[PDB]
Amino acid sequence: IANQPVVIDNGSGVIKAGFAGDQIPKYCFPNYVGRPKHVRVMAGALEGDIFIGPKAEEHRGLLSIRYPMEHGIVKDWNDMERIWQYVYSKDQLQTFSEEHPVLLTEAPLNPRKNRERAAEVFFETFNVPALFISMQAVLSLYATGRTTGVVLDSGDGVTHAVPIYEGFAMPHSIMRIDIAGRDVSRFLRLYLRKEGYDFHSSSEFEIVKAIKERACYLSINPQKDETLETEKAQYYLPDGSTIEIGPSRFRAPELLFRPDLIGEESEGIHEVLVFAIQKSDMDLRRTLFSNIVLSGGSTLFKGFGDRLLSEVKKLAPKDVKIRISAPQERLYSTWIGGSILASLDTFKKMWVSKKEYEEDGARSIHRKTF
Amino acid sequence: LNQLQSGVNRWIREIQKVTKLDRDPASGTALQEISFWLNLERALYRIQEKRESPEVLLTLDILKHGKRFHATVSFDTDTG
Amino acid sequence: LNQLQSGVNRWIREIQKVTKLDRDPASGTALQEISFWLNLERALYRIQEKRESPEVLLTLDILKHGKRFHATVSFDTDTG
Repeated sequence: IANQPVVIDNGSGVIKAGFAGDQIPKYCFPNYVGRPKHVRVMAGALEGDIFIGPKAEEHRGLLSIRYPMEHGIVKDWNDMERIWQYVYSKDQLQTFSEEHPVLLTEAPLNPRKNRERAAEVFFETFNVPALFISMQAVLSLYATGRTTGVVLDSGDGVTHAVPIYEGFAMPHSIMRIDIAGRDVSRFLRLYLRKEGYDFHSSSEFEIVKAIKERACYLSINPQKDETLETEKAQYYLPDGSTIEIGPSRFRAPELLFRPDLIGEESEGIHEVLVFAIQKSDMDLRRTLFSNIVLSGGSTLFKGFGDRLLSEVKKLAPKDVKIRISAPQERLYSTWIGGSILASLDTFKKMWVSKKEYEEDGARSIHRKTF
Repeated sequence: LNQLQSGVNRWIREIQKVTKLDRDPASGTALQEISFWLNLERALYRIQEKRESPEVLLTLDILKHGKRFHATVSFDTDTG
Repeated sequence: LNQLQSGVNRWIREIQKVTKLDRDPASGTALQEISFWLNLERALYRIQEKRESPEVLLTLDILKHGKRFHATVSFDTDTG
């Protein structure tokens, strides 16, 4: 037995952790590890050689940043162990790992080595009672309160469309593309270099991310916006110096709808959606087009909904009713879904037990993730 | 909304107390068996009649309109 | 200011007492040693609690305003 499971959405950009039952993720923080690059000389300096979460944020300039997982796959496992340990620290969730079960949400079509090594880390290092890998789309539909729809989740590291109908997921219809918000920020950094502002440093890159947050809009017509003159909105850097964006403001997020710009021959976000629906069977397509659920931080761009509606209308069959449902809490939809799922007593049946994992190993978790 | 949420939690716990009832086949007489099964069936039918009453449906509708899908999904599923 | 500095001197000495409790493990039972370490756990949290009390913080701010930087630095870092 155990008292309460802990829901941890380990998104590539931001990791969102809380207790099952809470309506909002109580502790969400950036998913990177910061280490001091400069020299410590004066005593009474900041303690610790590892900085995670908000403490990294107040002292961002001092630190060299390192993202542990890139396109939803953990390249550095020691850092991911450290951030998961931070999730149980006194700062966040102030509880022992061996006491509470855990629900982890991974991106679809990720490598098998990723999930099995993750289960290893939770079961040996943390000695959790029970673990359950989960799909983000199912949780998003749970949070919206829907058994049908197509979840188009575009997080920081990866974007993917999953069609689910009446609690059944068509696994062969799940489309994934690695182009996502972090790639948009890289593209924006390159354009900002072209405009003459350099952000080569690692800590600076978060400034580029904030610029993407504050002043970036997706035009309805990229070409008509391109020929016309921009507004050249200015953004104030943390020190006080200003930077003027202009044409890069809208050309940056257009990477999502045309991966040719960065140079990757992959499907655009609208192409991902329409291919996911069309890859399903005929009879469901209409209903799937009638139910589209938006998730992920990258969907919060100004004008994203309208541009996506225009694109899907162009690519969808004529006289079909498209209705894209964008909840207010898109960014935290997946965690809220994880909380809802964990709160159900049926969760008691899905998760893998520590004894079960020890007896069977990676086979058990591989069985009970799909 | 929080008050309605806690009320639905109470409803779900109470319903689970009745739905999850199970009798050891070996213990007691078969007369006790028939009494147990009929009593449980009557209790479930009474609970179902209460559940379809306009009050509970209204409560679920309010909770849905407030986007508090925890309680509504749990009530639709966890009760069994 | 000198009075408050002497008070800070007292405080750092008392905290050094608690932080530098090193027990000979040969002297006593296993229960005694584990109890000592658990009491040390709770005691150091209590010292963290006391350190954050408003009166002590006001004292430190006063010494800073009076520029008795030596006492404030010793309190902050040398306590161990």
